Amino acid sequence: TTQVTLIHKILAAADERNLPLWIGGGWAIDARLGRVTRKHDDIDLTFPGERRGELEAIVEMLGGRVMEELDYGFLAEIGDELLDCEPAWWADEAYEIAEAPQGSCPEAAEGVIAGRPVRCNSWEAIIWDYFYYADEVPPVDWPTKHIESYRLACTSLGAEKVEVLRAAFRSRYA
Ligand SMILES: NC[C@H]1O[C@H](O[C@H]2[C@H](O)[C@@H](O[C@H]3O[C@H](CO)[C@@H](O)[C@H](N)[C@H]3OP(=O)(O)OC[C@H]3O[C@@H](n4cnc5c(N)ncnc54)[C@H](O)[C@@H]3O)[C@H](N)C[C@@H]2N)[C@H](N)C[C@@H]1O
Ligand SMILES: [Mn+2]
Ligand SMILES: [Mn+2]
Repeated sequence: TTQVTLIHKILAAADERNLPLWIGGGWAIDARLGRVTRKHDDIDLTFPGERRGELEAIVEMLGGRVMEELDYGFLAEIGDELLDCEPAWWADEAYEIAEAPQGSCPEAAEGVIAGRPVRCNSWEAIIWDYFYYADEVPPVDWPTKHIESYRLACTSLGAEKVEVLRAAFRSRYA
């Protein structure tokens, strides 16, 4: 419950600032499912890129700190819990993660974590990051927890749609 408690505190502080934040990765899967499916190593977040200072402020207020600057964002820590944070940028009608499919950061809260509505990245954005993962790390070297979470996300979106998205990913990076 430590992680869930932390997620709730982070989102509460963000709500208070009218700061949208999207849960990502494994917690986004569990949020859209509305069920906790397994243990999650970190908490993945997407934030408005131009309001990064506000997220850092939340981290600090909760007793944490920025730990690392990453190629795609930053890592912060609160207690022993890691926050893996990626910016999204305003694109006329929504925030969008760089290089990701349109609709990556939906405005509506489309998931639930322990009764609490949460904004979360789209299924397409979630699966897109598995495609990257497959290029950066061969799948038969993936830890099994990611093999399984990928299959779950695919079953939720649907194999027909995943096939088309994967083809688009290949074409993009052809
Ligand atoms: N939007 C553009 C970026 O998209 C991707 O970047 C991911 C990043 O990999 C991802 O972080 C994962 O990868 C990092 C290494 O680069 C690790 O340090 C993070 N703990 C990891 O987060 P985490 O382990 O929580 O996994 C979150 C998701 O991401 C993928 N993933 C899972 N494990 C890996 C891995 N070792 N390398 C690459 N991708 C990985 C899976 O699809 C997973 O659902 C961020 N949480 C979101 C970000 N969108 C591309 N790899 C790089 C690209 O520039
Ligand atoms: Mn991981
Ligand atoms: Mn994660």
